[PDB]
Amino acid sequence: DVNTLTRFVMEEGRKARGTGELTQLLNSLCTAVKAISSAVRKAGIAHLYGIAGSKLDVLSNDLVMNMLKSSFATCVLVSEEDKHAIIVEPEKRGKYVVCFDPLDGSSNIDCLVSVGTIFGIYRKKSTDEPSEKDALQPGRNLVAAGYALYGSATMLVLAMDCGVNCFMLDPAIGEFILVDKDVKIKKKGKIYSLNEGYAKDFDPAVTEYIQRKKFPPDNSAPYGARYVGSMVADVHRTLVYGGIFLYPANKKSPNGKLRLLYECNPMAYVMEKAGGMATTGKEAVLDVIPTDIHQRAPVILGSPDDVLEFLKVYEKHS
Amino acid sequence: DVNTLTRFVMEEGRKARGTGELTQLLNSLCTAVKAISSAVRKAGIAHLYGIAGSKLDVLSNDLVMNMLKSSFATCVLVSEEDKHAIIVEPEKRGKYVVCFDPLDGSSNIDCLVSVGTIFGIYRKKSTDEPSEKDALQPGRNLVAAGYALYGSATMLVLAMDCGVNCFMLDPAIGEFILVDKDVKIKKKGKIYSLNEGYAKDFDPAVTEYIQRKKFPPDNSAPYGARYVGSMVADVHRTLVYGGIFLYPANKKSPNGKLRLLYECNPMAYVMEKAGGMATTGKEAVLDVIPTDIHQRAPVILGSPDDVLEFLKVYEKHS
Amino acid sequence: DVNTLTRFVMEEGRKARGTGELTQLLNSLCTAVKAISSAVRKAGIAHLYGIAGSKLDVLSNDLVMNMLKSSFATCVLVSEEDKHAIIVEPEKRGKYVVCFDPLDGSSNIDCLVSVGTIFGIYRKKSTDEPSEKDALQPGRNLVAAGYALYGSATMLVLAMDCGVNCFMLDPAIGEFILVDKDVKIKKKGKIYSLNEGYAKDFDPAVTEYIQRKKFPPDNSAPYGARYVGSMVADVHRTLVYGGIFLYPANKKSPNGKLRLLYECNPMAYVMEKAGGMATTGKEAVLDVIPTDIHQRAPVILGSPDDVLEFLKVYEKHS
Amino acid sequence: DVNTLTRFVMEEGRKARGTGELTQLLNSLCTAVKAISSAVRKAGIAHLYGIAGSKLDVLSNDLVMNMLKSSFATCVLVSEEDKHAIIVEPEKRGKYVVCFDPLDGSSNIDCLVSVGTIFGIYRKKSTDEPSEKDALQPGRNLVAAGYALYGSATMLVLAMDCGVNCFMLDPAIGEFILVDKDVKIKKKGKIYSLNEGYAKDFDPAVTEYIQRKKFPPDNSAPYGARYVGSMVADVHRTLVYGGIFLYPANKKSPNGKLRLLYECNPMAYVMEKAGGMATTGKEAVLDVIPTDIHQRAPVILGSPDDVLEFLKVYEKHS
Ligand SMILES: COc1cc(-c2ccc(OC)nc2)c2oc(NS(=O)(=O)c3cc(Cl)ccc3Cl)nc2c1
Ligand SMILES: COc1cc(-c2ccc(OC)nc2)c2oc(NS(=O)(=O)c3cc(Cl)ccc3Cl)nc2c1
Ligand SMILES: COc1cc(-c2ccc(OC)nc2)c2oc(NS(=O)(=O)c3cc(Cl)ccc3Cl)nc2c1
Ligand SMILES: COc1cc(-c2ccc(OC)nc2)c2oc(NS(=O)(=O)c3cc(Cl)ccc3Cl)nc2c1
Repeated sequence: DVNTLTRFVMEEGRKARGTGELTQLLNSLCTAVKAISSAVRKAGIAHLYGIAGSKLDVLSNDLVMNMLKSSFATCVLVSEEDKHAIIVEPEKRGKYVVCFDPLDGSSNIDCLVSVGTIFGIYRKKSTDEPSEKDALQPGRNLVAAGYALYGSATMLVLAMDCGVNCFMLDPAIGEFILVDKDVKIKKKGKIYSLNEGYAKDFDPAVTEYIQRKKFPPDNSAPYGARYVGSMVADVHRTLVYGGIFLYPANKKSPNGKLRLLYECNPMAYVMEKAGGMATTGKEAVLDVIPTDIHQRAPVILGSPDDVLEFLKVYEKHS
Repeated sequence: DVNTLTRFVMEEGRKARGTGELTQLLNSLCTAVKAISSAVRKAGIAHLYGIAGSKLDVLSNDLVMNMLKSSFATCVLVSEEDKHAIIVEPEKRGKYVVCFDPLDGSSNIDCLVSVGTIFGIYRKKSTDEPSEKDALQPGRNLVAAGYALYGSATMLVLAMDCGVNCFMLDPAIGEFILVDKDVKIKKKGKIYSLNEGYAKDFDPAVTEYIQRKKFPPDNSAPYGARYVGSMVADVHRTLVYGGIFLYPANKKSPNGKLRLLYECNPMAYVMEKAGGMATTGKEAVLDVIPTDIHQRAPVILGSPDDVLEFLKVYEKHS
Repeated sequence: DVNTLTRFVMEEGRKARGTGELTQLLNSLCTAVKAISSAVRKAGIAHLYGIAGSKLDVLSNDLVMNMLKSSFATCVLVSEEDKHAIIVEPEKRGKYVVCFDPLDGSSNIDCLVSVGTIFGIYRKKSTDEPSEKDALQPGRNLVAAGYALYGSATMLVLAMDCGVNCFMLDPAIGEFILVDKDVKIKKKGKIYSLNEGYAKDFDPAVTEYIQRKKFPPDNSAPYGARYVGSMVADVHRTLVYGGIFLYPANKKSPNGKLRLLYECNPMAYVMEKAGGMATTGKEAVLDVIPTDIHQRAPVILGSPDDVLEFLKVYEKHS
Repeated sequence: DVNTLTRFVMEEGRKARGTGELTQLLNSLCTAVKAISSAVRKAGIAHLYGIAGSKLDVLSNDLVMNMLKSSFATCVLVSEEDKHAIIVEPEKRGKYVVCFDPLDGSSNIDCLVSVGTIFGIYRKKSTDEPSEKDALQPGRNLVAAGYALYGSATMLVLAMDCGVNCFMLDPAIGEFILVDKDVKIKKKGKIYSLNEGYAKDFDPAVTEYIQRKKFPPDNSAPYGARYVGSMVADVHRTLVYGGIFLYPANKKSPNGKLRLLYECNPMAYVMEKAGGMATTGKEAVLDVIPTDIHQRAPVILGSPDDVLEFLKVYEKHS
């Protein structure tokens, strides 16, 4: 049969027999994502350019922020665009905390590079008056996670207890159509993605691991390399074709470059649910316990075999 | 004021007081790109997944192929998807030879990677019955050229005698708005783009040049690295952000992998018009004379300072 | 705050605490309407005219039909396009019966006149295997009714226990936006609607009533006249501006022309929910008991005052 | 083959070999209609309802007004929305005068009724400073005229010296696809269109005519009655299905309700270029010399045979 994000979600709801909040939460995220998408493809740019006579980062955040509060199922929201965690008014409070990057990669949206949105959904654990504390939970506590990629087409990838599901947006009818049910990442891929410009600053294990793909020790064929620069773009390619995505610590700080709460955990969750791995070299991303909401983390994720190899080598130099 | 692609071309047309063929030619190509873009963003994908009850490479090709023959401005079309050159029917012949790649990067559209259309437009030179011999001209003969980028937004870059112009597609009204008049490229960028997988097969000049970006001799900051794997994308970022794009010759062949007529020349011609550089290592891309319509050619292009720098290193190993 | 059909429907579900079926049903319904609208506005008409090189009544029905079956919330469906009731396969059965008119007004879609979709939702009462017998319920047993109007813009009017609501489709984000809460009709309007072509065949009661409009007895001001030809459009105009719509019996037969199950029952129901009136002249449309699923029925709906005037002039002739 | 509005016009302009102005005039107008159409189908209504967190007549006027000015082909512009005629700056002056109704039927856009843009293009005769005077020309002097219809689908009808042509707007690729070449209207139809709420004030000549439609003298079949209440729609129907449209003089004034400059003339011009007829009862609409740019005129247009019958009756009462 044919299936859509709303139908897929609704059903999962029924089976689950819950409160309905998550179904309502996820749905708002959905409307937001499309609204966002509408703007990213330059909806009515003509109007701004005087067709009638007379920032996208911020708008994206307002959409998401506003659609969630209206959901009535949120209490604490964190966004790569806000200094502190936004605390939802008493009248519209729910039981879920949402951590998200409204439009990741925006900085490079000038060259029409693929940009995306990332979201992670937790269930508030404590009974205290909401605060940012409710957002400092380990990726391992995620209820649902996913991202929307505004590429050649707009795709939304949702990961839940069941597994990962890929929906494509039919812009003609504003509907997310299921085009990939219960995904599973290749055991081993042949493409590695990482900014090799930071080479002079890599640790020796990352340096060796790279050498290992350029010049396979077992004289196998060398891996291919791709690096969009946009996390969602790169991570999604790694899910589809398999492979390995790296953004390890270096000179910036052994604390890594990507954010834990709304970039790392979310993807790790999706990766792990698809059957891959997502580590920091020292432990599992999802096992890492947040301290501050914009806290960074090193990330290595992709096909199981690849991540394990990296770790094999990481142990070597440890 | 506010201008569109059509209006833009129309005023240039009145200025030069020509026949109007090129104007029509460009318009057809324009509607062709709008068609392609609708397809790429998955317009009516729901009707393909049973909403009513019951390739993107060929679809795009048919679109360009049809559109152009309909304009009455062409006589010889050369496409990446077609083996031989299509010789237009005698009732729809014009005085223009068009070479193009309807959908580049098409081989990786699975991961929703950006894709683009590339096109070069020549003026049939001889008076002989139209044959593929008519597409065997050097890029320096180009009359107009450019590409379409189906990324986050849909942009069309048109390079002609006058300059390089960027037009954004307001999907809401299917119209191309000028957003960047007479574009020029930085003198020196800070990003290098090539596939570092083939490292085992890079020729030393390319190997050493890459070493210097990672470990700059003058201890300056190292360049950043990016590689989408789609020519339109990478080349467009190079134009917008400045920098250097590499696809040199090695083992595959002393000729590189990209094809001369519908990939290099157009891209090399846009660069040069934007005041940039495009070389094969031994000569300017626009100066190489074609032997066959599918002829391959090595390419290195981008900011002058960076292209010159590479050429300095290339010279060191010759 | 802002609200959409989906969010409005989900919170109604949460109030009522039910199985969730009717929610998926409306939702399934909502999707079909966006797709029908998409096609009605001629989505990709370019392609059928050869832009690439080489029915609406049917499609509308196919969509609705296929989306409803997929909801898992229906057991028997009735369409003005199918002669026998359709019994949903056992694997997709729900507890609801849906009688609808995919695209009413179609015949005249050649002139681009407005058109629409009418739908009525009944709950199954008996336990006998589903048959068209479960579709012969008086309009008075409707659980939910509604219609979509593909006019200058696309609107969806949903009527339920709680009353009437209007939603506008935002084509850019594929979302239905609530723009009129708990709609109530005027007590008295200034427009009468009917095809004055069948004048030579009007029964006296109707010929007198029309006189009363063109030459008001109390010498008040004459009512205006409007007849689109598309019921959905007429009735909607009536509901919004107030007045009286008439499609009474005559030579054709003391049954009128319109269908009771999927044309009159839904409008009449929406009307009585808006505080208006809808009679056949002998009784109330909703009180009429069906014998055949394609049974015709006389209709007069609109502002309470205007409708009562008819009934008074109707009694003067009985 | 396949053709677009822009291709059509460019081919007409190349044939004739004019100055090119008319060609830009047309495409500028085309662009406005696409924009209007977008706003009419409620492009981004979601935003104004707070999906982000925080007049259609006027806008339509600003789009046409600006696009025409920005064309460099006009000198005098008459609009229903402006009291005086707008005299184009001396820098953007062209040799054409354009009258138009930015969005006829807007007063009723509440019920979602069909609406449309009407336009007429006169060439400026004199060498005098452009003024309101230059728009005072007889329909007989039109150069191009047409109208956009925002019904169930958006179509633009263009009538010129060569004939009448209908273009269907394919909202997916943002282009107008020619779907009806050299249109011609039925010699006779079966639908009469007029507001019968004014029966009380009709003159006898018109009352008798309406009588012969309900009770045909040659006991033929009665004509159908259709009145949408929006000129563009009642006229487009007449043009597509044949029949006759009436808006004769009444109590309002022996001059009628419709405006001659931007409502009657255009319509009148299409009817005649399509075989039809347009009269004020006393003379061909296209032969009336205007005194004021907002001058009104009685109109009866449609199929020849139908209009002549009216004219036969009209004389019987003169
Ligand atoms: C189709 O509409 C419905 C009906 C029911 C529902 C729940 C209980 C019940 O009583 C037995 N009857 C209906 C729902 O419960 C829920 N619970 S929930 O928290 O939103 C949820 C959503 C998802 Cl993606 C996955 C798991 C869960 Cl846990 N959604 C529903 C949607
Ligand atoms: C309004 O659109 C017009 C009017 C005229 C045109 C040409 C001569 C003329 O004689 C007075 N009057 C008008 C055009 O000529 C041309 N010539 S052309 O070959 O297509 C052309 C297109 C471009 Cl991108 C740039 C230069 C030239 Cl060379 N396009 C026209 C478009
Ligand atoms: C998607 O959100 C939800 C949650 C619940 C639901 C029901 C019980 C419960 O236990 C606390 N928690 C949630 C629903 O029940 C229903 N019942 S229902 O039959 O579909 C329905 C839909 C509408 Cl338009 C109006 C009344 C009713 Cl009767 N829809 C739900 C949607
Ligand atoms: C799109 O390309 C072209 C080329 C030429 C054009 C004109 C003269 C010329 O000299 C040989 N070469 C080219 C045009 O002239 C015109 N003249 S015009 O006034 O705009 C016009 C437009 C239409 Cl709808 C119909 C008749 C006329 Cl009269 N449009 C052109 C468009």
